[PDB]
Amino acid sequence: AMDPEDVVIDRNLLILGKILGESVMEGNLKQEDGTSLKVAVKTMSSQREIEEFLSEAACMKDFSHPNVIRLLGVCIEMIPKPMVILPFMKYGDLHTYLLYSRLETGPKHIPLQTLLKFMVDIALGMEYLSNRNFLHRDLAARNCMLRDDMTVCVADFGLSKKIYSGDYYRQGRIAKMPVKWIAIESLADRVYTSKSDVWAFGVTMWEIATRGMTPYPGVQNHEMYDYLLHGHRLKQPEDCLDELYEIMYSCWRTDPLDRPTFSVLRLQLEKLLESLP
Ligand SMILES: Cn1cc(Nc2ncc(C3CN(c4nc5ccc(OCCC(C)(C)O)cc5o4)C3)nc2C(N)=O)cn1
Ligand SMILES: [Cl-]
Ligand SMILES: [Cl-]
Ligand SMILES: [Cl-]
Ligand SMILES: [Cl-]
Repeated sequence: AMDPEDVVIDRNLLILGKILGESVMEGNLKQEDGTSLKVAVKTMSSQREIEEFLSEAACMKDFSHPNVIRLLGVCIEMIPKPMVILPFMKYGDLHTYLLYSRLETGPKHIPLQTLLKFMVDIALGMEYLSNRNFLHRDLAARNCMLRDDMTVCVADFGLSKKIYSGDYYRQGRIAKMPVKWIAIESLADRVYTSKSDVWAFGVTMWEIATRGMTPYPGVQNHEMYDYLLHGHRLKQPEDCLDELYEIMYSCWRTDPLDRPTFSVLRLQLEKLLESLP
C-alpha cells in the first residue's frame, strides 16, 4: 500500500496488551531508542481504498490543539486491517469518570467550576475542528478523554467527515449512531452539518452537568424523533446555573441556523466560568 504522508508504523514495533474497551486495546510501542511507550490501539462487506484511511489518519496526525487527541500513526496487520495508535490516557473516558465520581471510591465530588471547565475544554477542541471544516458526527462525553493533567480532549474521530469529502463507506456506520445525541433535522436522513455537532455539544454539556445521566430519562430511543418534533428538550439538571442551562438550550433550537457557533459557545462558557467565585 502507498503511504505518501508516512503515517504507517511498523507492525513489529507494536505489542498488543489488554482490552481497554469494546475495540480499544492497551499496547507498547518501541521507540527509536531501547525505550517502550504506553499507547492505546483502536481497531474498527464493501470497503474503500486503504490509502484513503491512511490519508485521513495523516491529516489528523497534524492536529495541534491541547483539547483534541493527537493520533500517533497507523499499524497494518493481516486482508489488511488498519489500527490507530494513540497516546495512552490512564484516566479513560469522561462519561465513566463522571459516573465514578458519584461513588465514595471514585474521584471526589466534582465542583461546579471543574464541570464548567470540562465544557470549555470540549468547546475549544470543537472550535478547532470546526474551523478546519471537520464534522465530528459522534460528539458525546463517552468520546471525550481525560488527559493525565485533568484537561479534556475531544477524541474518537473514526466516523468524522471533512466537509465536501467522500463519505459513502461510512454511511452504514452513521446509520447506527446513538439517536439521543442527534440533531432533530439530522434524524430523518442522517445528514450532518456543523450545527449537528453544536446540538451534540449541548447534549454533552447536559451529560457533564448531570454527572453521567443518560439523556432524556423516561424517553425511549424509538420515541426520540416525535419527542423533539413536539418541541420537547433535555430538562434543566438539578443545581445547573440558569445561565448554563440557557447556553445548552441554544444548542437545541429547531432551525440549525439559530444555534450559535463553537466560537460563540466557547466565549460564553469562558465568561460564565470567569464570573464565578
Ligand atoms: C478503560 N480505559 C480506557 C482507556 N483509554 C482509552 N479508552 C478509549 C479511547 C478511545 C479510542 N480513541 C480514539 N480516538 C481516535 C481519534 C481518531 C481515530 O481514527 C482517526 C483515523 C480515521 C478517521 C481514518 O479512522 C481513532 C480514535 O480512537 C479514544 N482511547 C483511550 C486512550 N487513548 O488511552 C483507559 N482506561
Ligand atoms: Cl473512533
Ligand atoms: Cl461519497
Ligand atoms: Cl453527513
Ligand atoms: Cl431530560
